[PDB]
Amino acid sequence: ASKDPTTFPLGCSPDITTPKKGLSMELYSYDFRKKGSYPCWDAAYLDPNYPRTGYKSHRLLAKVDGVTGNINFYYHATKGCTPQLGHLPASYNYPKPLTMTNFTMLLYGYFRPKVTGFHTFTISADDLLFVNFGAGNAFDCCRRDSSADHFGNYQAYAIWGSKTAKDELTVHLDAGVYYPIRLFYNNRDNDGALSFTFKTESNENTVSDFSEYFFSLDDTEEGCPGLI
Ligand SMILES: OC[C@H]1O[C@@H](O[C@@H]2[C@@H](O)[C@@H](O)O[C@H](CO)[C@H]2O)[C@H](O)[C@@H](O)[C@H]1O
Ligand SMILES: [Ca+2]
Repeated sequence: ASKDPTTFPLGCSPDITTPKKGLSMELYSYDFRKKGSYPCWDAAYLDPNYPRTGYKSHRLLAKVDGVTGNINFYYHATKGCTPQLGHLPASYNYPKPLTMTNFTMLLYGYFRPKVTGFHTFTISADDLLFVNFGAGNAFDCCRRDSSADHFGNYQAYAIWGSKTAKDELTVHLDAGVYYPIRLFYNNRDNDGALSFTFKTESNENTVSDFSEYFFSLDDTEEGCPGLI
């Protein structure tokens, strides 16, 4: 598993144990700066090591399993520079309020395609969504705990305030293979939004519901490298 982003990512072949539905999620706090700061929001989220080590210094809010379905959301704040409560969609399996104006979220697991061929994932975010995809690039097959912090350059990323807060990733995938995926999200202030969808060459359907696509696999002693 090379770490570089590629159009032909490497996947994984789990053994006997049934993959579990959904991704894992970790939620962390992301404070504003002190009252009166200009701007009110902290730019820590754009430190190059924020998605790797920096987020870990912040308060851990939750770690949940089973995140699947439609993971898209749009949180409307009533004003900026203010921590405001909200809720993630039911898909996130987290039924507590959080400061939806200002938080960090990590999702990881595997993407299992239904078709063999080119997939184009489209992402957008307010404020930030960084995507790694493929063995090595995201993490190693059934060896996530050992490789989790060694993800490579992003396959796709979106940052609000850029020319477009939108990006795409086009990758050729094999049906029924399990591809490591890592989604890293932040809201710095005010509204928050995440959109993650895809299309394939097989038809003109847009997938927004990942119920049959996102899975979690236990790490194993020997890992589970792609056998196809
Ligand atoms: O529009 C979403 C965007 O809002 C940002 O807050 C903005 C701020 O950048 C500036 O334009 O002022 C307005 C109102 O005073 C405020 O909406 C926020 O920092 C971003 O993260 C986005 O949510
Ligand atoms: Ca925002």
